[PDB]
Amino acid sequence: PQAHEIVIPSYSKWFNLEKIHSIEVQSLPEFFTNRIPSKTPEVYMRYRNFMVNSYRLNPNEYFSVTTARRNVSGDAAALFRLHKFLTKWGLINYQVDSKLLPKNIEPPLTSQYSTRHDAPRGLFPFESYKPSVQLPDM
Amino acid sequence: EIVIPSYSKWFNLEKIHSIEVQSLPEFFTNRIPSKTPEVYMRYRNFMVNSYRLNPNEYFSVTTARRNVSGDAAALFRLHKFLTKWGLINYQVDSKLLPKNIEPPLTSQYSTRHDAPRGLFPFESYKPSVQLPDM
Amino acid sequence: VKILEQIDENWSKEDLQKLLKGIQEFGADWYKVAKNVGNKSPEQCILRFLQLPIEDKFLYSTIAFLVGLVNPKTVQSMTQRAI
Amino acid sequence: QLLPLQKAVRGHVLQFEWHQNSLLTNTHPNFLSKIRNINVQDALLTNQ
Amino acid sequence: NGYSGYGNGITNTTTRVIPQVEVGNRKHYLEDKLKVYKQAMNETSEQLVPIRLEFDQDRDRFFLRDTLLWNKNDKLIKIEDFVDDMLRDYRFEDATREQHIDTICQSIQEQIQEFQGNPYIELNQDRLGGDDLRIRIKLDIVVGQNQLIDQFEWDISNSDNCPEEFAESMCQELELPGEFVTAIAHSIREQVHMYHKSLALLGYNFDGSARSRMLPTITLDDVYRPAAESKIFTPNLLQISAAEL
Amino acid sequence: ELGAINLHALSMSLQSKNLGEINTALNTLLVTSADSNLKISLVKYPELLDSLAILGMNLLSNLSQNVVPYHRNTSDYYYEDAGSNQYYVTQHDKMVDKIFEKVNNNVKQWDLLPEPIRFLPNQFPLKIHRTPYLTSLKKIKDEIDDPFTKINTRGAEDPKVLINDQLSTISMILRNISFSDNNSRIMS
Amino acid sequence: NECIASTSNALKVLSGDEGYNEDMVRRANFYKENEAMLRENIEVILS
Repeated sequence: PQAHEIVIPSYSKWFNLEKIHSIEVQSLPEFFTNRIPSKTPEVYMRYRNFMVNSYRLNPNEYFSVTTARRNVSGDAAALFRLHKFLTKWGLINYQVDSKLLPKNIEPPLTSQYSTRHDAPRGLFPFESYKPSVQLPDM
Repeated sequence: EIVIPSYSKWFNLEKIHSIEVQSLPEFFTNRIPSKTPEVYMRYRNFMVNSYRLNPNEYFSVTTARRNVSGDAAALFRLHKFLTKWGLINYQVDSKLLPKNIEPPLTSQYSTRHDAPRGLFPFESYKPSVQLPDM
Repeated sequence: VKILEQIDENWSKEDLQKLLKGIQEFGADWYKVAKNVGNKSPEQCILRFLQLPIEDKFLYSTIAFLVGLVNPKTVQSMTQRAI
Repeated sequence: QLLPLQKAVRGHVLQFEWHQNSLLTNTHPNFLSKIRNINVQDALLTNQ
Repeated sequence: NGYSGYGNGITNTTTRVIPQVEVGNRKHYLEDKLKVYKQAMNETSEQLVPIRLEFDQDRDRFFLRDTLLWNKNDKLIKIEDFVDDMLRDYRFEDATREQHIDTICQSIQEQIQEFQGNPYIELNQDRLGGDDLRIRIKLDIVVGQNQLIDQFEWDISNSDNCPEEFAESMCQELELPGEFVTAIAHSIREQVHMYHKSLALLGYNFDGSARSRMLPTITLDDVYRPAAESKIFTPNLLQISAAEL
Repeated sequence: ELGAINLHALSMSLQSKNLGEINTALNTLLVTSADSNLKISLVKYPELLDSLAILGMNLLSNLSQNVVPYHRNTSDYYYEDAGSNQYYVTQHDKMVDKIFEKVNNNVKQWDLLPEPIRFLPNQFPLKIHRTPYLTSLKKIKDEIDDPFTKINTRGAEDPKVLINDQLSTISMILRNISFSDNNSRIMS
Repeated sequence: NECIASTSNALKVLSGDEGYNEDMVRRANFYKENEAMLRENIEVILS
């Protein structure tokens, strides 16, 4: 079931609840040297998706690392590390507060799209004189 | 009497497969007196026949903890093992763990400074082609 | 002349068929058109649609390598036009 | 009949990506080359 | 245009500078991890630590009755910082002097300073599946409104078996949702430790039987599966009750 | 100019994509230029400096290695799966898979954050560039107008100049940041 | 060729500037380019 409108600070638009990215490993490598068998990318992803789901459930109100610690753990240390990490990356606890505005209007508006000088791809505002017709066209 | 995973059709409810000892060596150090291939035979045969009784319904492990008071460590391990070989629990689709959640799929994005959401070009037009009339 | 658009791979004929059919009378609602096609991501449709040639209009120069700008013409610049 | 549409949205995304290749090569502002001289504080700091 | 950098944000204001307006309340920490983390935890990892926390007694006014784990092999966190984060997570009055954190970190390091992980049983000895001496682990917990008690063999001599597996398995009860399993393993790692810890005070961490209280506190050979009213301690029960704790 | 309020753009800068890097770098440069009332304070700043140096190191590196970043065909560049796991697997039972594997048919080091600095193989020391301020006129001669200016005074039609101006801007903004207390923040 | 193109470019830069004179020949800049994909993706999220 889905019952909320979830936004994220766009630059984060590299994260995918399905997969992992070179970003986080360079920020949390301690699950990837394959040295500590009790840790693995897999349990990492488990924790990850679990927590993000939790937050996305009722994101209007905050979510603590202590919460997850109560819920599931294999460690406090790494748990906190990654939790605060995602916090930084706003994937979690980002919409804890709401802010609004009346937004008065100005001459530029999103529904304004007219004919005017253009920086984009080519366009020809002057077509052809008379003698151009003088060609054995295709 | 009851079909099992085809590849698994090799078990010895009366013997010990080398696959077993190779899979689980701990019963063969010949050092633990409390452990022996015999008590493991009893373990596994009891487990599998019990499941054979009503395999139409699943059978968990905590039961075994209740029923033999062996070391739950090896009990859990061997239980996982037999399920891995489908020798147990081959007629069920249940007994999962909760998170009281499911992965959602809705999302939105907004990081406006000026550049994304367009660098704000000038306006334009021209959706449809036109006729020369010439 | 005789411009063929049944020219794509990894997408069936009917794939792009339904694609263009949708975008015809659906006005770029990428969500609609994605629904209106057989399990391709909206962005996938956007991309593929974006790589659709009109291979019968661009002709192979002075103008063929310059637009909205040009060498002046009172001297012998046509030497360029014979490049 | 659809061609102009693809051309248009193409131009949209094109200008969009092109915008990325803009890093104020266009201009060359001053970068606060304040220290015309090193003030008294610099010299007396060296000595101190 | 739009307004978003920090929680739906504001990007349209009087054109000022604002450093990291991210706090739920005092919530921004990422500073100073990169180099230290990389250089530190690119090497082997080792034992963990169970910890209990009690501060509600009539010497101080709290709800501190929680448990958690820890890696003594870690040196990455100012423990006090972690504590304060936990406390702010407990929504307590920001005045963390009347909410004294020093006492808490004192208790913490106190508890940590009596640990060796598993003995040479792991440090130098390696017995396939351990040797013997499955303790009759007794675990009761009080969650939400219900308590649950169990007793069962669980080896101390073996390392090959970790707790959390037992946790996720006994999760297969009604729901045993989340919050439960943790404490179990914690208690588990608690329960076991002291024993060999106490046994560490002696010297059997290599050999067999010990020296006097280890005699009653053991399982036996158990050449044959048991009766119904003895193991009738192994099973488990879920009971509602008015609380008096 | 105006708008341009927040500090935390660092996050986007820390991100590894061309887009965000442009969006921030250019803005924050214009920011640190302004000084009428505009200064970069220090509260939980440092992350900014880190991100900056990391970016510059990597860019200059793969530049020296003569290879464009930001665009490959790989992505999300490590494991992706939903395999047999709830939370705790890869114990003893994993070898059963081997057994399983042997019958169904009928560790790593991790580098540090930045790359090395010197000893880089391609870069081997050969004497060039010990030339005086004279090059200004070279500069003139370079910047001189000519049928072959090759000064793409416009954007990056090729990525080489892109990396160049990127590093340039980074250097400039770094300079501008360095005109106050918080030199201590930069202090060695 | 080069002096001609440079003259044209100078003409343009001394005036308004446009990113691409060409690529109405879609095949080239789109089969031989994929950052289009990623940038697009970024766009549609907002668009």
